[PDB]
Amino acid sequence: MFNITASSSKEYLPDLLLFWQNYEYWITNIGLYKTKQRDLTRTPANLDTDTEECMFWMNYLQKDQSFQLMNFAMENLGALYFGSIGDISELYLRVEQYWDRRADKNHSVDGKYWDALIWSVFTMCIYYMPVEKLAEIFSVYPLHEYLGSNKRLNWEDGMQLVMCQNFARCSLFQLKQCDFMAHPDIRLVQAYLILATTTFPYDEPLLANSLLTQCIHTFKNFHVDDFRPLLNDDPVESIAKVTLGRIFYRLCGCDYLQSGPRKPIALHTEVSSLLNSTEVLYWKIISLDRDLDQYLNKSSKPPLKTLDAIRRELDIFQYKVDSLEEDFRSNNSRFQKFIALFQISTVSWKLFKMYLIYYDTADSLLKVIHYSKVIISLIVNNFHAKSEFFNRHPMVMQTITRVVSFISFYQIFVESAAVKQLLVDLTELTANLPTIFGSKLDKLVYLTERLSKLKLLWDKVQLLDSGDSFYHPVFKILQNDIKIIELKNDEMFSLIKGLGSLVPLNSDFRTIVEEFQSEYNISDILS
Amino acid sequence: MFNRTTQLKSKHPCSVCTRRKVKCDRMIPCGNCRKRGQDSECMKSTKLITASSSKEYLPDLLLFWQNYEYWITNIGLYKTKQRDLTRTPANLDTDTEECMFWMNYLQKDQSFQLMNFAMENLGALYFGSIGDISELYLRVEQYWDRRADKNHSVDGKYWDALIWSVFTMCIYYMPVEKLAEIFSVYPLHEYLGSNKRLNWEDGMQLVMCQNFARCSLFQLKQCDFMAHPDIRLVQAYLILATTTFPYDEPLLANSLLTQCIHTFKNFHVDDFRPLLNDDPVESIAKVTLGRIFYRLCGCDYLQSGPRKPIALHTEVSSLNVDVYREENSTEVLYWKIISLDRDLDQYLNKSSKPPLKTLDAIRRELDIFQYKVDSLEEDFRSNNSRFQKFIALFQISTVSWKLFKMYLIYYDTADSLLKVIHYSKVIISLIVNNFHAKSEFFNRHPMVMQTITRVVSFISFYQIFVESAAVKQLLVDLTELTANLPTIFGSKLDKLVYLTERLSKLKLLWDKVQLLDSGDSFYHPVFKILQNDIKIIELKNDEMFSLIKGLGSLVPLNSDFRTIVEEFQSEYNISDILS
Amino acid sequence: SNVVLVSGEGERFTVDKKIAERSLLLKNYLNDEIVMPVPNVRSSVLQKVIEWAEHHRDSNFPDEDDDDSRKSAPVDSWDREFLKVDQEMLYEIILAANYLNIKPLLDAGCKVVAEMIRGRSPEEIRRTFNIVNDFTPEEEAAIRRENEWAE
Ligand SMILES: [Zn+2]
Ligand SMILES: [Zn+2]
Repeated sequence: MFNITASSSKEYLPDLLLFWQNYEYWITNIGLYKTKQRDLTRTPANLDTDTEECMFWMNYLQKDQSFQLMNFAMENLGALYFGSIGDISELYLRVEQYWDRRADKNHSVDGKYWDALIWSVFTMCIYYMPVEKLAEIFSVYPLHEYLGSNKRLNWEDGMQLVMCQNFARCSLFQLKQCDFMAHPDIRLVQAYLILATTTFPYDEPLLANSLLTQCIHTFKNFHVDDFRPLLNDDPVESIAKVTLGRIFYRLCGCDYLQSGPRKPIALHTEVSSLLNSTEVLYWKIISLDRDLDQYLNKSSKPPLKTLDAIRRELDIFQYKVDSLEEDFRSNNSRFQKFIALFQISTVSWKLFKMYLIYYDTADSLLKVIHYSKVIISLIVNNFHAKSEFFNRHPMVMQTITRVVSFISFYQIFVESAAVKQLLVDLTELTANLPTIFGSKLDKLVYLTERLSKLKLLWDKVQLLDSGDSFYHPVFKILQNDIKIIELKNDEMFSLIKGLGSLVPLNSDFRTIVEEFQSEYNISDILS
Repeated sequence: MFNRTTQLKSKHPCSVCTRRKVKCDRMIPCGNCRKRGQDSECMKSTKLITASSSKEYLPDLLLFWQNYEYWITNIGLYKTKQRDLTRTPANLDTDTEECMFWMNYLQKDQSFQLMNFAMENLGALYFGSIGDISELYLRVEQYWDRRADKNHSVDGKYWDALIWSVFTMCIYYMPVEKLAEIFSVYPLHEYLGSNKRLNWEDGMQLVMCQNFARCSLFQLKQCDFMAHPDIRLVQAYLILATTTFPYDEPLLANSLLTQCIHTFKNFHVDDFRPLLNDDPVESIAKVTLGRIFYRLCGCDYLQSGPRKPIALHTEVSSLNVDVYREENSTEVLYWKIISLDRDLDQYLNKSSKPPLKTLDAIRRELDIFQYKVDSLEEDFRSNNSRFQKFIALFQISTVSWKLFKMYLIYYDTADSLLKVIHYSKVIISLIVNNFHAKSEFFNRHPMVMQTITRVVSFISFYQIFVESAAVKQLLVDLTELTANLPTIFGSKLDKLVYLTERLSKLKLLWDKVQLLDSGDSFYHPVFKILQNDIKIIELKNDEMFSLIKGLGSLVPLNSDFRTIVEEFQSEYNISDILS
Repeated sequence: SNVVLVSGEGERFTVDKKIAERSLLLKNYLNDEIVMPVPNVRSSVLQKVIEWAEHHRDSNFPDEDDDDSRKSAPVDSWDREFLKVDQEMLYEIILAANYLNIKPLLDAGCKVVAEMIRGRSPEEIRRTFNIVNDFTPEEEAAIRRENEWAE
């Protein structure tokens, strides 16, 4: 963060924005979403629990409710399942079949694969449905009869998330009934790409990395490299290879979105960088974001040629996103254009943030404030147009996390009025994000509150210097926030606990640091 | 499986093919001039007419053997599992009432006698995976203390799955005489419902071994091991890989191995040398992790194929690699002898010849590992030292056989057929030497099934085309040995006997139909049947049809020698080795 | 303490065990008297190999991986007087040392052939010009026309 008497210089700012490029990664990428601290001696384990739970949550959903879910997905969620399963009109027959052999006792692997796929689709339906449509279809009372929770809470205060997580667990339990590890098939990859459009990769991040590893194992089992149709092939096989192409691009998207220390086996590294036709656009924007955010963990700063080439490609894909037609009647196309425009605004914000950090280019802070206002004007627009389920997509939690964390970090050190009004807008928007994110929204509010209280400590404590480095308690607290979470992401102690009888044994500056860390601990963004 | 390819090739292209400006099949005289009947107009440079009294199809037929070995005896016999998903059942109500019997069937003193058998005999197998087993007696005590409980932790169920994998390894390697002293057979027959006269040597030890392996996997499923990656998963799979579990369930073992790669690489420890700034517990932890790494690389290479795309072995033993020659030779000696085997068996499906400098380097490392296995301690009061000696000696005999097989095939050097016969007799004399008492279970390790498969398939292939006496006596000896292999291999042993019988009937077909000379190539129904076996099993290993069946209601729409080929393929089908 | 080297013709040669561990293929065969087949080597050639191993019981040879200690090693006086034999039987001694994996006999028996390839007259390098073909007759005529001016 920094590289005795006092001073008031600005040497710490170019060495501190480069520290933000490490802090953004190790907090807001890994420690907030991709770190699940676990204790195996405390965690329960039986199949006498998840069997009856899945029995209840499958006997709870009825036949008339499921087709209403599927109609909601057909009308409103067309931008999500098309990369995974294509057309959902083909899947009505499989829902009909699941209600045909629901009462049978001798199932097959193929049938339970279609059941797991449609229960992943049902999870996607429950996750993206507004509460006004969800309260009409379902009833809250048998769920409080079974779970034992108090009956005073409706869907809006954290009950839709419980049913979403339990339907995701039902899809995973039907995959376990498939014995999917003994039978690799594309329904595993499709059901996981449907489940990855929810907060399932952030509720169970170590399970989602194992499912993604099984999807990489299942996909590469087919050994299909090129997805272009050959003239000599059967025209069923060519459509099948186009289907694997549009599944492969979505799978590389999720493969990038789950990148971390707990996901070592990769697939997105085997796609070359750029340095239907709306599905490839999403992968182009995600690959450009992959080109940007690879500089977080590494220390080698990017060249200006790289950032300029990303800027020209950003303008090209900005024109391609702005050239997308949209119908205000067809809600699928509105959600499609929202996804494309929000992704390209996220990549634009990250690009001009890297301009501001790595080079301190003039008129780059104005670009960061401008694209942050563009992200706000994309999210606040959904509350006015009865499309509030647009703000449930997992990209708007990651992007708002990065944006409010950087604006809080920049408001700590560099004072500005536009940045302060932008921080007030980000705080109100983070308070106005949907409750389907659950605990991650509370942890983002806690992290924004912690970086706001750290501004007071930067104000009330004078910066010192030793002639070459700048000592301040805020700097040491920001060092230790990375040190603690890198300790939590160290699998050496779990290795020692796994091997057996090997047991692990382990001025006013330091006082201010320890009192702040005892009051605002960084281990409260963990679960 | 057919070109001309005669002995005594010419140096320059002939005068006729330069007169005509075409390619030259650079033989003496040619394949391209013998096609047109211009034999005498090409010989006239020196000596002339030389005597090509050999069998010319043999070099490009051995180069075909290099592909036939890979597609039959490696992939199609062991690593191919034909499954229709519309007919395979799928329910977890089956294993909760099946594996519950196998967990209530094993008693306490029976399990401690299994653990005593492992401690006294099988030390060459678990000590790579789990280390010393006196630490694991406490875990068996904790399993029988926590047996009657209701709320099991994940940490306890990992030790339960690990010791049930150890019990699977015990049941697989226990002799039938020691097995009958421990287990009764009649409640097991009352549960399974079969013939009462079906004692352990008749095929029930394999059933109990497979069901104990399925119980270890069932307790791993009760761990929910995908949500909780832990090194005990990798240890339990390395114990289960010492049996015929990766050949009974060759697609379940690949997914478990992929999860073991994901679990291992989650620790992000690439260098296993303990640093100077380490906890002394962390140093021993990294030493144990380094042993588990090379055991996992061995079990990771031994399942390589088209149905296992995610690999772990990324280091080379000769000449971008990461992790080799930094580790002390205690159990990398099992990897260094397999990494020396990977260098040979990478040229099976590859259509290029290995360079002879590589083969000479491999021969030098063969001599070095011969002296290194001769430089081992001989604990005469320990039975697992002789089993470690047999493993590390049978592997170097296997790699020696494969090295001189590739010398015979690709280059035909000095007495390389006699070296193939010599190391085949060394493999026989290592397996027949274990037919004595106190070491009969040494012949149950899956490397002897793989090695005897490769050796008897190459000798049965070479007996078809080359009439000899040493090769024929060697084939009689390996037929007797394949008849005398342990019955715990079971279906793979019966399929190996079927493949040897198919090659013998193909030899009988070779001595019947006259070989059709065609100038530059030959033609025979034996050649076409051997061409078609690879095409059939490559068709069975094409997952495009399961892909089309997965993506929806899509349905895939797709002379004199032909009668002989179709009647032999209808009589002796190559699809009878898949099941 | 004795092994038997069965030749290709069927004769049994009882050799002392420490002397016969000069062969790397036999010393690895002993991990299983102890008889072993040597299928291609005649009785006389195997007798020569065994006499060579009898003399070099206490000798010290290079480490089989040497750059100059193996190439620039001169032959012994016994090795040069020992290999004043027929040429085809010399090559069969080399084949016997190649099969039995005796690297120093495949060294000292194989420097003699190297001393016979060099050290020969240019007259019978001129004579043995295309005894194996190696050249088109147009190129043979061009070569013989190129150096015709000398003789
Ligand atoms: Zn020619
Ligand atoms: Zn010719």
